[PDB]
Amino acid sequence: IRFDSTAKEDTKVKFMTDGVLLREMMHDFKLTKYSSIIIDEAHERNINTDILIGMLSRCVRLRAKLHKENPIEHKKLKLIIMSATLRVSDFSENKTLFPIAPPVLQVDARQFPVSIHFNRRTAFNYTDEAFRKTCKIHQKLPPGAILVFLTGQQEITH
Amino acid sequence: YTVSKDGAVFVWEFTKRKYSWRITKKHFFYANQAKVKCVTFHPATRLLAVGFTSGEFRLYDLPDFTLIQQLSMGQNPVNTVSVNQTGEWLAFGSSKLGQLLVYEWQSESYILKQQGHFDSTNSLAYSPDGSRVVTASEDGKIKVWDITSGFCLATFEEHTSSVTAVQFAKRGQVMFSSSLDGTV
Amino acid sequence: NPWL
Amino acid sequence: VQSFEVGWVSKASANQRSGRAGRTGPGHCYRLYSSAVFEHDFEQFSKPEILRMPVESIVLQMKSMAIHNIINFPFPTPPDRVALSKAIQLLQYLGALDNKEMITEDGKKMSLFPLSPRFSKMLLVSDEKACLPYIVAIVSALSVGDPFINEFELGINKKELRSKFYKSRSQFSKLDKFSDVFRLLSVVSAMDYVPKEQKEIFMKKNFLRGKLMEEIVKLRKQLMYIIKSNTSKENIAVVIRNEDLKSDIPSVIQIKLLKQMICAGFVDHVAVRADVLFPDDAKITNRTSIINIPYIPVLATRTPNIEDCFVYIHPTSILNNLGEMPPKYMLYYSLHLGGNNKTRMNTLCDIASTPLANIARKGLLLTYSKPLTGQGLKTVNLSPTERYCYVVPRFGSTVDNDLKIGWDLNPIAVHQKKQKGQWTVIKFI
Amino acid sequence: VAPTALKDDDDDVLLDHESKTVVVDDQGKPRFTSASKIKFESRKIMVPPHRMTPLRNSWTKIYPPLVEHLKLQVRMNLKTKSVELRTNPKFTTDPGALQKGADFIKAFTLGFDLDDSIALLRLDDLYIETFEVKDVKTLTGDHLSRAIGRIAGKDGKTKFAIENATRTRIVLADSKIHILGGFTHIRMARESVVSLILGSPPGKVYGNLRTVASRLKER
Amino acid sequence: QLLKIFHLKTGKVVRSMKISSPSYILDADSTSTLLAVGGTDGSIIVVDIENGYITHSFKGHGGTISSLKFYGQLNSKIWLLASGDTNGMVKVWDLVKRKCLHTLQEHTSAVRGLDIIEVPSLNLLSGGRDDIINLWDFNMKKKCKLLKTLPVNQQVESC
Amino acid sequence: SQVFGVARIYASFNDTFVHVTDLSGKETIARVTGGMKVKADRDESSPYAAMLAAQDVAAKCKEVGITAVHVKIRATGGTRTKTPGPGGQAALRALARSGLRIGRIEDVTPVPSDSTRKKGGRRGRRL
Amino acid sequence: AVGKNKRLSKGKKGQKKRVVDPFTRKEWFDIKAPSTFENRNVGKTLVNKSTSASDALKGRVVEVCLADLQGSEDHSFRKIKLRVDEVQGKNLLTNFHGMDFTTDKLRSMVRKWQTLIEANVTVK
Amino acid sequence: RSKPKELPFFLQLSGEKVGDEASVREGIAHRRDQEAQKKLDAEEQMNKFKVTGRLGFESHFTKQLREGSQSKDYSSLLATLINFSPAAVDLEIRSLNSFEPFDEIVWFIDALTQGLKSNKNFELYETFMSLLFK
Repeated sequence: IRFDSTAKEDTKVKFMTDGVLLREMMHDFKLTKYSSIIIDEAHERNINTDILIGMLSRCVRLRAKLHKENPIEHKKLKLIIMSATLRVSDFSENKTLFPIAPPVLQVDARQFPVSIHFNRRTAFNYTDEAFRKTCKIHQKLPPGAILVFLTGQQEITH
Repeated sequence: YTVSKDGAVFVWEFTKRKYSWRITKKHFFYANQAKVKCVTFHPATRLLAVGFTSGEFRLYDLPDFTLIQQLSMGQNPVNTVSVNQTGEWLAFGSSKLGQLLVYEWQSESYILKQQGHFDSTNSLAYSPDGSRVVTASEDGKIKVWDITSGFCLATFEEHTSSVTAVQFAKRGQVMFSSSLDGTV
Repeated sequence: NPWL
Repeated sequence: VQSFEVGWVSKASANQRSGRAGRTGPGHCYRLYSSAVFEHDFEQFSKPEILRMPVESIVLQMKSMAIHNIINFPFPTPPDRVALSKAIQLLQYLGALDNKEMITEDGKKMSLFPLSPRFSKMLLVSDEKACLPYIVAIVSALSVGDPFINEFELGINKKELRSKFYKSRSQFSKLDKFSDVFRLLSVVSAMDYVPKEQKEIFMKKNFLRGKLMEEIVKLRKQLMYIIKSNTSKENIAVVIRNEDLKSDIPSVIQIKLLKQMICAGFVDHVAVRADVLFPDDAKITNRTSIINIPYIPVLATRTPNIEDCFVYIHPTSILNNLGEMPPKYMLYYSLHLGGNNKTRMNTLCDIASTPLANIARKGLLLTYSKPLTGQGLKTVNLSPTERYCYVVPRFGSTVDNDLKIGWDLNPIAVHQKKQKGQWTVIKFI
Repeated sequence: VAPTALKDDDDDVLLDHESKTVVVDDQGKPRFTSASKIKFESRKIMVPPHRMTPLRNSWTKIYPPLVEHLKLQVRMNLKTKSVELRTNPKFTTDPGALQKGADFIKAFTLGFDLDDSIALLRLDDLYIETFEVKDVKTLTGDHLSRAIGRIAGKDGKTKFAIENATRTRIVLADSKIHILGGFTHIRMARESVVSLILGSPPGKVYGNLRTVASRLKER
Repeated sequence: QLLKIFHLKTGKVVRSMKISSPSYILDADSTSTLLAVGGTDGSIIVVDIENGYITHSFKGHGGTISSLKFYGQLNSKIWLLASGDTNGMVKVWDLVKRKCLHTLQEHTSAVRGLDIIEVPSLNLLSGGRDDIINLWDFNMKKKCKLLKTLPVNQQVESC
Repeated sequence: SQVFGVARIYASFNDTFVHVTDLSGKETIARVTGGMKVKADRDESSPYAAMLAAQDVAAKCKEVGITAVHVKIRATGGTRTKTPGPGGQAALRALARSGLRIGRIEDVTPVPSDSTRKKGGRRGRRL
Repeated sequence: AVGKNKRLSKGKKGQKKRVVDPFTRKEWFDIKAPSTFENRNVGKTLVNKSTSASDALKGRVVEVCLADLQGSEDHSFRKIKLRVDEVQGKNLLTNFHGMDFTTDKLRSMVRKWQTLIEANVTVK
Repeated sequence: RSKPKELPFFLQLSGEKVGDEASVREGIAHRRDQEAQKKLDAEEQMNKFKVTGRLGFESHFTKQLREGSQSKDYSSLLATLINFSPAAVDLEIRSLNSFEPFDEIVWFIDALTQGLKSNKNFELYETFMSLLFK
């Protein structure tokens, strides 16, 4: 969960927040402990993630240079990037990230069609409208998992 | 501002009680026994320099009566004090030992510190080049003087009794003296 | 109060 | 100020939410908002989080990152390189950044702290002489804005209602005579004292938006919590209390203490009179209204025409309602460009000469001269590195550099210890 | 104005109920709020009848040091003829003050001068050594009286010679001897007095007293 | 009478405090964050180890503290402290509210063994040098009943 | 909440005993002496040995549970000196400094109305 | 003298190892005074736990100042002896055993220039 | 050379002086204060003087040192150096700043460099450089 928290040495896959990866890169610029790095949620475009994305591009360039000096002695760094949005190109064209836009691969997943419906009038108390709406959904619709969205936790618990 | 030998300073102002001079403020030199012998004032920079009979002087700022400094030139009374036009140099004179000292209280430095023989000069001798002259007195103290400056560079007190004669070697690095105490 |  | 508020998501986001409705199986997605609400108040693509930031707040983040420079840093999207520099200079003036641009420990505290660096300085310095509740009440007031409805907007200037307006405004001044935001502070917790049922009666006498008023209570309850989390090692354990929300009058000494913590908050947003720095350059006299009195910011650059640098006091400002000779050094939250003849100024409080030097001391904007020589100006030197000396301090632009326009402070006794060849002031002696 | 006449203030002040609830931290641990943020003793000392008048006239100089420096609660009981001492919990700070005051009063009670008694309070390594001539030697009648006279000497001189040399105080209360000083010093005094009791001529003891005093200074 | 906290990894004394009276009973919770100090004056002091500050100061015991038992679980709100003195008298302190929850006196000699467990209702094991063991049930409400008293036939130093 | 002990102090000219017991005196709580806390036999009677011994019992006393004591100072008595020496006084001070509460102080030195002949003889002793 | 230069003694050869804290087995016991005294509480004592405890308790004698029992400093200068006679539930029932005065007084009262009169009687 | 010539109620005495020779045998047995009063003596001297007259940021010379380097002409600067008192010459010379880029020191050196070229006031220019190294 945290940068002060230390992963075991035996484990060879690490899960962590983008803030912690920033911290790890502060202690070690080479990031040689990591032969490869993954990036997720790039569409969210978080600052710590964008600050992370830029700093990774520098370190990958170094690790490429260390690889160029000699392959076997110095560990190479490979960057894997993911995004829900198809607009990842903007990352590619930027010169500061890398001089020439790297290859981009696209994978399309199977999504069943979705009907879309809007309440004629928006409600100020969105929580109150939603709950009444969810009550009606259960009253009428067949059993299936329902995904609700709500900004405030204390409203969620309520 | 008026000062007395007892060591009291009175501040006089023309004010209503219709308008007359009155003592608004009073200061006191709490010298244990020393009596004021000479006083001088510099209105432009507000300095009070006082020489006491004990042989010490105090520098004060008026009207706050702030003791800028206090120093002693000896046990003999301070006879005269004078202040420079700019007010940065303060000169002191005591007659008993014929002392004269010029003080730069700004930088706490001595522009001049010279004191003459207590006794008559029994003998004299020039350096071979003539740049310096040495004098001997009945006290038994030898003083080295520079001709160009006319100031005493150094003094020697080793001889107990009157030094009768003084002489230089041909080379000039060394000076020899003979005294009534029985030593050369 | 003082603030009123 | 930056605040986290419930606001419409992007359309592309909404589509993703509907997307999950179908992935497991084809299903309808409901939306509480209407379709014609959706087209109007949604953005097709979510505007990047980086743009949503304060740029200075971005700068603080990279300083936690220990990145050498933002221009050195590679980024997808540019903030203005110069604006980035102003933030660095601003952090230096606040004291977050050393002259070597390395983040100071006071600076590191802020990268932990969420809100913007300027509002952060007030809160790091807030916990002094039990004045912490006051600063948060000030800061919450500053974030919300001006609750006072000015007589000109009301149109009362009827005449009795001006008198009632003046009386409420006279009631406001009691906390501090020359200070507007301390006076604004005086209203924030004044309404905390008056009972709930009489709030609506209190606001109408004072012409205050009770809806605006109640937020400062919540913000205070919030800001107090974040600060208490950071001050205390047991961050979460700290609890907000109504009794702590209640606070006593700052003592008259505390009022000056408040003045300094404000200046710490806004070290750059400060202006001396025009005439004090350039006496006789522009005619000044008592008959001139306080609006007619000019002021010059230190941060403002020296200009070919002095009047451009000149900035003037707001008529809605209390100091003009006083009609006395203004205090020499003024501090402002913001300069309102409105008014072609005169640039308006709203001032938190009068800032005094010597206390201003201390905040200037905390910041890097201050420049020291060499020791002066004169009667009573001798300097003590215990070790080769340390002396006590009287030094004339010059705030902002020095005499040598004419590009900017700073005022010089009067000399004060100070302790200096040599570090890398010049002797760092240890304390105002 | 005299007829002889010609023709802002910057401030110096500068900047440099526990809650019954708990919160769970990210490690799952409990984090709580901080909790809310010299005993009464007495010493009874009896004063003999012969010290009552020395106590009374000297008392103006006895209670001030006890009440002020040691912060003790003082009194004397006219009914029991005793000096009454107690520790005040809200003011007393030194735990050893109470015994120190009791020891000081005892020195005055034994007969020592008040100023000498103050030494017990001022210093922490002073003790009172007490013994009887009977413990040394079996003397009775005129032999006992002469032994007392030998210790004191003409005009009490011999007592002072031991006193100055050995750096103590000696109270010769009839056949009862009390010596006040440092532990080594009182032993040095105790050797001189025992010799006098046994029949040693004083002027001979005076010679030895010079020797030990010579050693005291060089150490 | 100085409590000192030593960090093994850092190899240093992180914190040092002064306790009111000498304490020879020290208890640490399973979560390794809270420490309880049992002094001869009957005062109980609870300390947050990683923060190094006093969290609770309970003064209810008359005799010297003999047994201290922490009951707690990660991600709960049911943390409790059990204290037994030399008078055969035990109290269940409630940390969350900071009250005494229950009081027991049935032991006669010093209580040296304490232990609490969750009943799928909390069961307390109290044992003392009077050669008996007492089993209790209780809840956060005003319920506390003695189930069994077992003669164990040895001086219960710990149970 | 206050348990009383009895701190019996025996100050001999060559040694000092610090002894703490229950009120009856049957059960010894802690007995310490100047000798066990000193390196040479001559400092057994020294005041310094006494403070160490007094402090040692006080630490032991607090462990036991007792928090106050009644001191019964005594000397060798009999045909020898009757007044406690500096060591006994010094130990009393240490007990006060230790922080234990003091109940009552009494001198229980054995005093003979009639005594046997002393060891010194006629010419005397303690030379 | 625990010093090294201090010569070895014969007894030092054999030293029983300390394997028990004796107070682990000790148990405290509360004393009470007869009704004739105002303050019945007169402290507590300790004995080894019964394997019996009562045997060592019977015949035990405790001495105390009257002031503690009567709560008056007019009896600070008198001492009483109480002996244990019966034990009930950690409480000791004592009976009067003797009375005596403190040494310091007996010196205090006795003064020069008068006559000392002492009388003694044996009676039941 | 010219500088002018220059109890506790509870006495904490222990050791052989108080007759406690036993403590000595068993082994049991203020400059940082003096610097403290020296700091205080320095502190009070500053509270002693509270001159409030307005003074300029730059002294007369240091202004010229800046102006000359802009103009590369120290003739006005060298002229005023000859006029200063021997103290006033020293009152400055250590006061010259010692950061990188060491501009003033570089500026001052060029002054003595230009001064030597003039072949005038030789002794004064030489001794100035000596004080620089000092």
